[PDB]
Amino acid sequence: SAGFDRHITIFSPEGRLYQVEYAFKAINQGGLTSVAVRGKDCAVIVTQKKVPDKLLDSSTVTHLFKITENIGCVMTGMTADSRSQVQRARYEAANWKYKYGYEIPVDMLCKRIADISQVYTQNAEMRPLGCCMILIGIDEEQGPQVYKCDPAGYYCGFKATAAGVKQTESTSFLEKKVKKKFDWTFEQTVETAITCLSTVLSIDFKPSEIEVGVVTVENPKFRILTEAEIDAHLVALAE
Amino acid sequence: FEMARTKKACLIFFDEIDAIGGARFDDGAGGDNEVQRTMLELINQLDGFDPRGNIKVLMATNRPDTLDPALMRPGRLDRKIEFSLPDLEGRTHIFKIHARSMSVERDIRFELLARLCPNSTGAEIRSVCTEAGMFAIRARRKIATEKDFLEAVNKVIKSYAK
Amino acid sequence: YDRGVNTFSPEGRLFQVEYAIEAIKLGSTAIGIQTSEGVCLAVEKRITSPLMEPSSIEKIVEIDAHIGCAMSGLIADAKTLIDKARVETQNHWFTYNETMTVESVTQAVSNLALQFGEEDSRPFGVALLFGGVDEKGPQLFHMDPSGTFVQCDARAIGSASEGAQSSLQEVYHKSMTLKEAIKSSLIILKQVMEEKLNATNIELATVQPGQNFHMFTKEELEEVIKDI
Amino acid sequence: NQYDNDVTVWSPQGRIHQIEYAMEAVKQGSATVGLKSKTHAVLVALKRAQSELAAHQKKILHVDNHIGISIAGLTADARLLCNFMRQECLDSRFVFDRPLPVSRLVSLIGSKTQIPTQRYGRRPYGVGLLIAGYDDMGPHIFQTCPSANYFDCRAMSIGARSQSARTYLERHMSEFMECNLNELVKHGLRALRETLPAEQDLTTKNVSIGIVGKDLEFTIYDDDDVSPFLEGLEERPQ
Amino acid sequence: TGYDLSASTFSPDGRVFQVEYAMKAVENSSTAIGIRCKDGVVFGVEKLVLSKLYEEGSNKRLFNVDRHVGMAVAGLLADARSLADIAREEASNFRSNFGYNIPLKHLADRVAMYVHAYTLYSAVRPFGCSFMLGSYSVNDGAQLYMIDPSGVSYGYWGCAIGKARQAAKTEIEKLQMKEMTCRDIVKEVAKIIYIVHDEVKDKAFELELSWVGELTNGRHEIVPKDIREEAEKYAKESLK
Amino acid sequence: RYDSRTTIFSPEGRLYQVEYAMEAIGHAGTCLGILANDGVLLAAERRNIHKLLDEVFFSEKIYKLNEDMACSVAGITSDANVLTNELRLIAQRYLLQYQEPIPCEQLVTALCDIKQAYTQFGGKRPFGVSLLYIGWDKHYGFQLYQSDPSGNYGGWKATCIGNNSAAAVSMLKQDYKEGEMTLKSALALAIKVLNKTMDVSKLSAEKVEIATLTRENGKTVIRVLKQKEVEQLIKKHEEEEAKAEREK
Amino acid sequence: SYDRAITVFSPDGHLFQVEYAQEAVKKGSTAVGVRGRDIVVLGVEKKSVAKLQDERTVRKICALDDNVCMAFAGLTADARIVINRARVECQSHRLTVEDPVTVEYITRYIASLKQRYTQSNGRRPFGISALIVGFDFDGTPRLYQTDPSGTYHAWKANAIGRGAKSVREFLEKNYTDEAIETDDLTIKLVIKALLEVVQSGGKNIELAVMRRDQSLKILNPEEIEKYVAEIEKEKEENE
Amino acid sequence: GYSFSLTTFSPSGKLVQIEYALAAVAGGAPSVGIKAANGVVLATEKKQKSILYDERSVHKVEPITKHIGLVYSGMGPDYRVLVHRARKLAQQYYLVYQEPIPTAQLVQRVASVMQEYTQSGGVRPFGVSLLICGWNEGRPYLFQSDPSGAYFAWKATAHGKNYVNGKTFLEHHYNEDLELEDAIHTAILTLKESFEGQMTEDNIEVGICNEAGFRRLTPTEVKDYLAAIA
Amino acid sequence: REIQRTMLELLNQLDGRGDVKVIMATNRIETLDPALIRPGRIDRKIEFPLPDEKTKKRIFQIHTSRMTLADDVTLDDLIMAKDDLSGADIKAICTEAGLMALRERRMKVTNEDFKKSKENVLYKKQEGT
Repeated sequence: SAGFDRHITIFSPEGRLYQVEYAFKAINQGGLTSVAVRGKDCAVIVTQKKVPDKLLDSSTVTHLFKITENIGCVMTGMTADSRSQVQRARYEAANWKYKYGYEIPVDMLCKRIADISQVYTQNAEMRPLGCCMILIGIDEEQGPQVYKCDPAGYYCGFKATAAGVKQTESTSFLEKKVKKKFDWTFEQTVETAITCLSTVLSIDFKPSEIEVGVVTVENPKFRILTEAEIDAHLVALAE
Repeated sequence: FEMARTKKACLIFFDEIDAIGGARFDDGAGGDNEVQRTMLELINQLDGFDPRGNIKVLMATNRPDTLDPALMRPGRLDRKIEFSLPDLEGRTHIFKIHARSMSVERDIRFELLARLCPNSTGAEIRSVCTEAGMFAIRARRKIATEKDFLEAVNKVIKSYAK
Repeated sequence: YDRGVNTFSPEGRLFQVEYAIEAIKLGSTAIGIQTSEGVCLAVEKRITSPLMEPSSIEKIVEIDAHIGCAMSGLIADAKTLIDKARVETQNHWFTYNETMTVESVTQAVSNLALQFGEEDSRPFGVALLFGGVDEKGPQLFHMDPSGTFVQCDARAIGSASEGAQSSLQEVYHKSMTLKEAIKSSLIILKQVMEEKLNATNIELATVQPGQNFHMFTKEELEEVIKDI
Repeated sequence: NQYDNDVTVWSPQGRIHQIEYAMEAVKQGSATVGLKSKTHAVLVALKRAQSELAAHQKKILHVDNHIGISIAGLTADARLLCNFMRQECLDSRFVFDRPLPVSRLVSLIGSKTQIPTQRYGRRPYGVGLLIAGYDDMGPHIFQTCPSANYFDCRAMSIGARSQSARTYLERHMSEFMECNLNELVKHGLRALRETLPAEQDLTTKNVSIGIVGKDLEFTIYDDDDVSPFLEGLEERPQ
Repeated sequence: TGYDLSASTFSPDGRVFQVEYAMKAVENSSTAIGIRCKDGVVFGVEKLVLSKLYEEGSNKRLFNVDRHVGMAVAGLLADARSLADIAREEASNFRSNFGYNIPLKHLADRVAMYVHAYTLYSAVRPFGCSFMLGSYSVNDGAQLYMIDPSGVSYGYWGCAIGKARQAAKTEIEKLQMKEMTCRDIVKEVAKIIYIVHDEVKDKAFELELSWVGELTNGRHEIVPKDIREEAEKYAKESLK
Repeated sequence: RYDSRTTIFSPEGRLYQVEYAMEAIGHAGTCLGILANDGVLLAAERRNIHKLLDEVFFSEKIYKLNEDMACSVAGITSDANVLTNELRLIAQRYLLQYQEPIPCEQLVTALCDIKQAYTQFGGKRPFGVSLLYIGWDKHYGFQLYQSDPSGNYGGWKATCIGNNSAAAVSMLKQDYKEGEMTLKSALALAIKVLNKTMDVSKLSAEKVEIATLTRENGKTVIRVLKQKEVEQLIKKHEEEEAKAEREK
Repeated sequence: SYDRAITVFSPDGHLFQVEYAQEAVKKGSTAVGVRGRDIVVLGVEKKSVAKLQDERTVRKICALDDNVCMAFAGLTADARIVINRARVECQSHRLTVEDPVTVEYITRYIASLKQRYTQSNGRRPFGISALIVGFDFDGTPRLYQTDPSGTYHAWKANAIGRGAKSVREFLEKNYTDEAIETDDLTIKLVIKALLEVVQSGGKNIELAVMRRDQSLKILNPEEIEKYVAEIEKEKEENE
Repeated sequence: GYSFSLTTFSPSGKLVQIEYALAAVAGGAPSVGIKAANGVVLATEKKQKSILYDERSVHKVEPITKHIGLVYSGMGPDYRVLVHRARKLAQQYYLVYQEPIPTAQLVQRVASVMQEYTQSGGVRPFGVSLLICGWNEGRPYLFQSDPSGAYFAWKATAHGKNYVNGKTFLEHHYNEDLELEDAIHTAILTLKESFEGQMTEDNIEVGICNEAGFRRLTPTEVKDYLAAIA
Repeated sequence: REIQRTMLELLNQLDGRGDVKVIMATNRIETLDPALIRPGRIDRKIEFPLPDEKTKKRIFQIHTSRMTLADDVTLDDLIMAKDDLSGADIKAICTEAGLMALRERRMKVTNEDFKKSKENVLYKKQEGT
């Protein structure tokens, strides 16, 4: 068991994901939680912005990162790995518009991040960025799209997803809720995201302890909510 | 120590005190670990100039760098002494001593034999004297000679240093 | 402890340089002596088999007409440094159009030796003595494998280095004639190399300000070989 | 103990003990001193002997006509750094014809000393450097260490048997600043005399000095050049 | 422990130990605090003076080699000297490439990029130092950021790093950092540094201050409170 | 523990990693070049005979490296696949440069040089391929060669590598035909060796690969045998043993 | 330090890992070489061709140039690589450079090559010793021993391989002050030295001669019986 | 132990590290492929390991060329990276050699790309085994490529989880005279044999190389066999 | 690492002389540290060459003294050609030849038994370069 995981290049006797799951445990060491939902024409990301201390400039402590104005991102895990990978996605999108020019789908962007992570995995030089992204975007007549990528090089499109400390139980609540054909309206999407976080956070939703972002066909500009807007959308569950 | 004090005062001496007076090695994580159980019972139950009964004690080892400062400090040691390879006067005097240790043609130029030896020990001097004895034996000669001493010295000086 | 030179001892010493210091002893005895009359060098020629070419053990060598070298250690790594010392004189010829001092040859060989710890190869197991009659007069210099260098009025390297050095400290001063320095060196050499002296196990060379020529004082030095 | 390796590895305590091993490698014997005044800066390094037929080794180098240094060990990295300082001064004269000030030169040397400490494939520096200089701002004494730090000092001393010298310098820092050249070198040599072994008195054959000032380049003095500075030395009372 | 020796190896659980040892290295370092004001930032840093060999003042830890970038550091000092050059570069690089001053958030990103990247590769290790950005610009006022050698970095009203990282928080929160002028923030920072281990153990001690704001044209000056000593005497006011 | 790295002198002075590369053949597929003069052949046995193997390769142990030179391989499949095409690249380069077909011996030495180089440098692994060579050249004509992963080589009149090489060399000593090494006598030897060296009983010919080379039409030809003709050859072996039966 | 690596000294200055070259050479073939009155003569034994095997491809001696060749005791792959280096080196140097090639020059080059391959990690120094004999060095033939360590020397007569043990004494037992006269006594002393080989009868004892002016000449099987009979008769008459 | 490097031998004259990647392949999801007179079938079972997954967006059958189909067993990231590399090799070959690449040449060159990692300790192999299929000159082709850089030609094969079961099942039904729709029936049969739990056409995907090109099957077309499959 | 302390114990038992005589022996003498084989204290260094001709005759005769020889094999061909073999190899040859005669029920040992005995035995040593 031991020894066969001290370098990323080493395959286990069973060919298992030792160092990959070590990176995932490092992600869990970044003790925050995030959730994302998709809908008929809307998609929402949200992160557990548990206020670390009052001395931090709350505007800067974001884990939501607008990489391109149509592309929304929510991150979980290592802090500086988060920074590096978000910057890498920014540079990938900039290059995509530099050489091809046309829009980069969330599909293609998260796939590029994923196979770059795989390139990290294939070489002993590079430690894969111990952080997971959920990306959201708009594509042709498909409504919004939500995809997830992570240090394994995994890459999947989701109707809903989650990550972080409450990853398993948040995904369980999703699989309890999204497991039905229903009217997933924008108000319903806000309801689903806030209920997903409210079933795992156990603390009542003050306007300042989370970050909410959204991408919707009706307004393809990716958004990040402020405290007042957070409350003005939590009233959808205060009802 | 108890059986020595049952004697009418006694003198006790230890050799390779490095292997005994050497301090704790935790990072070994086991192995031939009996040292760690025994050695302090020398070092810490040992007495010095003040706490010592009617007993005289002497230590020795070829490697002092590893010894526990507890042995180095008092209550264990009252003096430390250093030696080297026998000097030219020393090497001459060793052969002077060993001229008693055999029957030889006692007209030897030990003064030159000690110089034909470069930097060398004194145990090898004893070995060389017995090696001149070997020279007599292989020749079946009833007495040793200066040529036996010369080529017995060269036995080390040439073949141990060629 | 001592896998590489990237780290020192818990005392701060490298566990490599002193290894070169005793590796000095894997070769035969060697002597260098500076006098106001010049510089002389000597090495024991003790053969493996006399039917080897007896000059092929080139442990006493000329670097140029005014400069010579002696070595202690393995001949292989010594060859590189000796070749460096020889080629720098021709580099001076082709660049400055004049001769090169033994001090700067010493400095260049020192910087070539000082490469294994600050590249970006490996330590050299040889100690070198140069004797020159250069633009600054007679000049004997010594390098250990560490890449440092020091002026020496005399010096001893190789097997039985330190005994010869200590005994020579009784019979030396800065400015005698090189001939009596040769005699005093030989009366100690006779006991340092093996037992007895001849071309199979002795070799010596010298250079003088009155002789910027023929450092290879061999087989014409025969008289002082039989003076002792 | 596993954590005694490449400067890339931190010990669990949060330290790189190999740098401390280089620092202790610096502390291995005879004394060196450095100290400056309003008018001048001075460094001294005793040339250690080897035998009665081998020469004392020089330990003082000249960098530029306003700066010089002093070196402790087998000079593996010390002399290379001295040559780099010389080339940097040459580049300063190539760009603006000026001997660049001491402190802003030593800052780059500190950065260079730090550079290996982050990466593999390069041992840490095994020498400590003393520096005496003067510039368009004033005279300065600097010193650098394997820990890549640089210090502007009124006095400094690296090696062993020098804690007495360090204490004398700590006592007469009250004087070092206002002294002239001669008084400053007298103070340094008094600190050195505080380092005398039991069986010895200071000899010309080993004492070697480097001196710089507001009206003097960095220059090196030996034997009978040191003696005009050795006069005025502390006596031997009890 | 164990899966420790390289920064490119994730621990089986938790986070990289090669970085936690740099974290613990920062713990032995001398304290440094930073507080913003209306038009700029102020820093207060404590440092030993070794012994009387020291020239009564030397090798200070504050630096100012930029138009608007103010910096404080803690941890291993030589790594901090090597690290400040990254910001010195990036500011001028952005200003020349795009024609205007870089936003401080982007600077805090692109300076800590190198620090974290030296953890990704087993050949190297991150800088063993934390740093403290504080600057002022026309379109966003005055801002202040912490960067930790692990690469953790965020904006702040005021913060403290060193051998006193936790206690000084209670001293920071009692200042109206949004309103109070840098002239008075200098004195407040001086007395706060004096309160939290002035010379309790490191008795051979010296204190240094910072003053960067638009009244200083956004530039950083090492405010000389050795003269007129009003911050010095105001700090000594708190001793009893 | 001197085998822990590729480039290590043992106190025996032996490089145990190269010796391990030698040992790797101890489980490789068998292939032989029988004693053949006026022609030359290489034959081998197949490990992968299975009900669903497609065998669209048409050759997986014998490999034709040039229009007049062929090779047979035992060892690492991937190293074999890269080395057999390195052979073709060497032939193409030599033809482009000299405008002449490469000699067999020079080709063997050149490729063994690459193998030796890979055995010499750290951070590198020897190609786990041992292999036999046949071809015609202006220097000697038909030749038979053997080469090790270490870069060692030898010229042979008959040889075999892989599993059960001891029995093959023993019967090659037994059925030796020095000088009269005509190709059809080599086929007669093959008929028995294919059933003998193979650990099988009552060998089926489809597990066997056979190829030959001869100056039949002046411009040199290389031939490969299909299932039916090898079955007829094995039938001739069967009737040889079924007439030796008269004394069994 | 220990013998686990070449590039570090033993705590007594030894280089055990390098010094293994002696038994590295010793377990190869057996060869002897001399320079006669003018003509150098070399001999090899220990072929032991296994019936279908040949010594033709074994090539213990290869002629590099019309005035230089060597003998290759040690592993055969490294011997062939040394063939391809030295032969092409001397050929190109003579064909292109203003100066000709000599056996001294090729010995220098091989010594430098082996020393340089000792000068680095991850590069195995060649495990072969060799007798390199040349016809031209200012017109005079001579002989050299070369060793994996990069050391080289000149000899009047030497032996390499498993015969390097006894012949060191054997030569000193019978080498006259007279350099072995003409080719008669030169080949006779070659046969005497090679008598330490298995049977000394010429059954697998072969030799070659280079006359200091003409290229390597082979004592081919149609004639080597004459030299074998000469050696046998000389050993029989002196009994 | 010797698996800590890929460029050193075990005493058995083996390379331990490669069979570990093969074990990872064995842990991969099942894949199966067979040939019939009309073309070649490749198929793989897909799971909504979480129902959250976008079913129709992600795929495992991938077209290298419009006459070459490819499916895999093993890990997804390495698989996708090697598929992009294989495409960037195959289309380059089509451009340079003035010919649509033969299936055997494509398999060999992808195997060489795989072999590239079988030397030096700085890189690791892909943990993926590929089933490759094609149509060339009216003739169907099927191949397997493995992490070792080795490759094989199969008339019918299956690998991944329960791979030996797939082998035995194919031996129970395969004949070289199959017609491609009954070939689809046997392919979905072995896919249903391989996986546990209820199965539908959305949890299965198939690619077909007809002599009229390669194409992936639509869930609408997969429904033609999902119902009335025994 | 007790082997070095045992080495010091060995030199102590040798010198510290008395009646007991102490033999050392091995084939791999070329590796030994001069601290162990120190000439001047270690008295004699005896050597066996490879068994010469007359030695080998005596060894083959003694090792064949028990089995029923036949005049078709005078052991000369097995004995006098070269640096053939050691005495233990001779003993092994005789034993295997006896077994060889046993399996063929030849309770009269013949030349061919010894011939294949050599043919089998001589291959049982490892290779070189």
